[PDB]
Amino acid sequence: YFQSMSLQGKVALVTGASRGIGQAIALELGRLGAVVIGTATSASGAEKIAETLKANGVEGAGLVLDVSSDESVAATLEHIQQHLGQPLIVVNNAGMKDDEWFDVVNTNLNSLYRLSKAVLRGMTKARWGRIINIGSVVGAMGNAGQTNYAAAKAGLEGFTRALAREVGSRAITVNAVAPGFIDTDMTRELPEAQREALLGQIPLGRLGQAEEIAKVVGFLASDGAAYVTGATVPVNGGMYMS
Amino acid sequence: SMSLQGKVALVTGASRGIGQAIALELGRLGAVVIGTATSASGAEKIAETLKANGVEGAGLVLDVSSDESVAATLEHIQQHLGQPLIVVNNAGIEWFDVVNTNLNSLYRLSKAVLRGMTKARWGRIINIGSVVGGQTNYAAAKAGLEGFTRALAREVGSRAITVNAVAPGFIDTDMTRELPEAQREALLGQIPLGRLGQAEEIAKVVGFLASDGAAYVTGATVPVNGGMYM
Amino acid sequence: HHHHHHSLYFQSMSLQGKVALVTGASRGIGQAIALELGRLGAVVIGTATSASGAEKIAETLKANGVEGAGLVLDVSSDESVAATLEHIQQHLGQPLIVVNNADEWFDVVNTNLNSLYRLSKAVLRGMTKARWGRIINIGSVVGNAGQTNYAAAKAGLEGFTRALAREVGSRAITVNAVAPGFIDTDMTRELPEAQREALLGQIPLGRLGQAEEIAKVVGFLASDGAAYVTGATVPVNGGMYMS
Amino acid sequence: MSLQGKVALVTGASRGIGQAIALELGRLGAVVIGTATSASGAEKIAETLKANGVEGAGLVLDVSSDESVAATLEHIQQHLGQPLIVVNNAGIEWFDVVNTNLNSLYRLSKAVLRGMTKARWGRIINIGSVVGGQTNYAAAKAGLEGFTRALAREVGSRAITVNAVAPGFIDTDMTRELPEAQREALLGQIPLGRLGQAEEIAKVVGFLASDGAAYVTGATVPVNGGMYM
Ligand SMILES: Cn1c(NC(=O)Nc2ccccc2Cl)nc2ccccc21
Ligand SMILES: Cn1c(NC(=O)Nc2ccccc2Cl)nc2ccccc21
Repeated sequence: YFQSMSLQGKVALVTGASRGIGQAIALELGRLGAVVIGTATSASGAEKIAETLKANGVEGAGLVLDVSSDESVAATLEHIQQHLGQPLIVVNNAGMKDDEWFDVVNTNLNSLYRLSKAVLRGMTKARWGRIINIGSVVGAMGNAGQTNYAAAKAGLEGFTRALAREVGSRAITVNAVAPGFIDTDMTRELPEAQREALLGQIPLGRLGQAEEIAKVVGFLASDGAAYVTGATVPVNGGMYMS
Repeated sequence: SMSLQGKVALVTGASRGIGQAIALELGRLGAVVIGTATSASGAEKIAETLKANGVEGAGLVLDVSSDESVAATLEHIQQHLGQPLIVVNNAGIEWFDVVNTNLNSLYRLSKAVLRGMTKARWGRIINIGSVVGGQTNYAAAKAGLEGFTRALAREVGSRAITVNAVAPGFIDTDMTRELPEAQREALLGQIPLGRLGQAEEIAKVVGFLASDGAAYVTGATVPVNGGMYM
Repeated sequence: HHHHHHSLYFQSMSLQGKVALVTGASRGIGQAIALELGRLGAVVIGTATSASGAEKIAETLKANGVEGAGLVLDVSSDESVAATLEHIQQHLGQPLIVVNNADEWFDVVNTNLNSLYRLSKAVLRGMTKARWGRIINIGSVVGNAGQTNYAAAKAGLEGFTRALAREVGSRAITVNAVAPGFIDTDMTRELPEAQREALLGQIPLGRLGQAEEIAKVVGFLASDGAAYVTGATVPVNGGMYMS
Repeated sequence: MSLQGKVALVTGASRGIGQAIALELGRLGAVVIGTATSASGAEKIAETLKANGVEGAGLVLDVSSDESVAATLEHIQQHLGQPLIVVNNAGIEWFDVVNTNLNSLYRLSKAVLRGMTKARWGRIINIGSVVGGQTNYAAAKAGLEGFTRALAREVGSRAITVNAVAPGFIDTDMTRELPEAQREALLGQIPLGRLGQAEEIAKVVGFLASDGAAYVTGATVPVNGGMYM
């Protein structure tokens, strides 16, 4: 089963998989042959994920996972090990004024670290892995919205790069995807005058689709992206704010 | 489903190494591939490689430093095969003159192929950086490529043409295979993956960027360096 | 029992009447920064985590005719920060110039940024009241292990500095960082000649920086002339850039 | 410290940022040669320098021309001495602008390196374009940063530093006449909530020219009140 874009035989964990980008990522990795475990912080979210996966003929499961909790992480990983196997593809997607940036970024990076560490033992044993971190979508127009956005992206890029360096010798790659303005929950806070002003800052002149983030994640998870590590790939239709 | 069926790709510097690998990968994804070299023997060899791997296309002689060569070659392609909507600049070549010259070559060729991409309201331009194997030339060439790529992407985005770059680290190629062992070992010590990349691993990235799924990626430079950043 | 609080017109003196707080001021770069701000006319409070450090600071300041004090401060502690700042307010005034110079890859960076944030937030009330301030963050000096940690710490410092600058700018408080390369201290002088020469070959200037050369940059950033510089990280590395 | 005993060359010195840089280096004790592309500009520069008690001169220089550069440098060498502080502020779609400017920086920088090499000391400082669209601005900045960094690496062994200053929205002739809608929109994107003054660029240039900035090389210092594009 030696084929290039295919994830047949691999177990992927996708946190925050119940809507938007997380959902699109879960279906895309499913489409590529992975067994997909999607998580949410509630039972209704976990149920919704399972429904979505069956409806699209993807083998896997919805679980409840709280990335902020050492216990939740340990317990969830164990459950996955007993019933489905070791997740070797892990996609972290779980995660207004200009003074909110610090706690938000700080909290997220502690969660990335917590989860990443837990899954490394299995990736280390298999001498293979993919960790892919999804940045926050640009999430409020104006200046407070830019601050939080640039801050979260700076931290994600630096974190991703450092972790990639730590774990590379084990043939585990660690990358990030940095979305711009995507068509999702944030995008549907949307007066048309401010919308058009927004599309004028994006060279492609449109919002990205959640699928378009999911495609990038899918490539990074593949064997072909094995020499890509420590990278943050921007998926923002040419609109760069930092 | 990641497919380039019906598309004509132009890949400069396609007779060896990374250029070759890119030509085959785009061929593998269904594109009709036109690979170039600066000599006729190179152009012929490219044709032979494409057939040997069951890829439709052609080898042409192209000099990216020459306005005449560029114009003539593009016209040739338009008459016989169609408009190239995927273009991969891999041909390149004192730090100042090297970078300055390369970017003029990127600009020259990019400008020429934009008319056809503009007409089709679709395109992919992908610029391949120089491989590592001195540090000054490398960082300079990368800084220019990144900035160039980002600016061009902004200029042409309204037309649904994306422009991206791929920045290789230490890749296994004809130029690197016989570097002295001291320099090779020093470079492996700076690479977390602890190995050299293959030309195919660059080609896979280029292939994804040429696909429909990378339509919201533009102005990016994707480093492909096994975690070694310089 | 050890004590934790130890308290002709030069043309350089442009920070006249300003109180500067310099954490980690007992040796090296922190010391050099304390003297340089002293030389520019500021009243300087240098800190260390021990009483002997705090005493050494006071002795250095007096020996160079700089008014100020050595205090004991633990930037990791909310209590220490609150207490120290109160003490400074009662006895010397509001510090309007603040220079932060005080699995490992993650905890180091994470811890430091929480310390920066803790201290920065505490001093902002006084800067806000005065409608003027300078916060300057000193990165770690360079030193597989030592490049990863270095680039990580620098990426965090840059992003942190830039965000904080955006948050506080409306109040005419600037927030900048200085990112040292290979600086000449006790530890780099005592390297074997072969490794030292290999290091100097990676630095275009072909030498190690002096602590004073970091201090000069910090001094300019603290001045009125750097009032439109904010959110910047100034590299001071003799041309040697590690990403 | 000061620049007593040093000859500084400042291209584009007749108005705005270039003028402010000329006066600031003058104030710090340098002998200042300011250039412009016209004779009236050159005259104006001389008048400004005398009015502020700065020793020096106004010359006509075209940085795009090998002949103009060679001739001007020779003239400076005969009459005033070797310029060891050089500030490139003269500049000028996106591709040709940036390409042209960097060739100008390279042309001029190369010409002044012989004298800096002979003295074993030098300062080259490149001033970026003031914001005024975002594409041209980011492109020009990316090139300036990369150029500055490469040149710094080439010449560092000689104790010559090479740095750049990247202005954000500065108060100048070109920005005074901007409509008060675009103005207010720009102030809202600048944390300091104001435009920079030309003097504030000049102060940074002055520090970089000093002995205290001797370990700073290859840097681009942004002077944009916190507004980063
Ligand atoms: C809290 N925080 C952090 N936290 C953090 O742990 N960063 C970090 C840790 C390891 C490696 C790189 C980074 Cl950036 N980074 C920030 C960047 C910008 C603003 C806030 C940040
Ligand atoms: C010659 N050159 C150039 N030239 C140049 O035109 N760069 C450029 C062109 C178009 C858009 C952006 C850039 Cl940076 N950029 C350099 C960056 C580093 C070193 C040399 C460079």
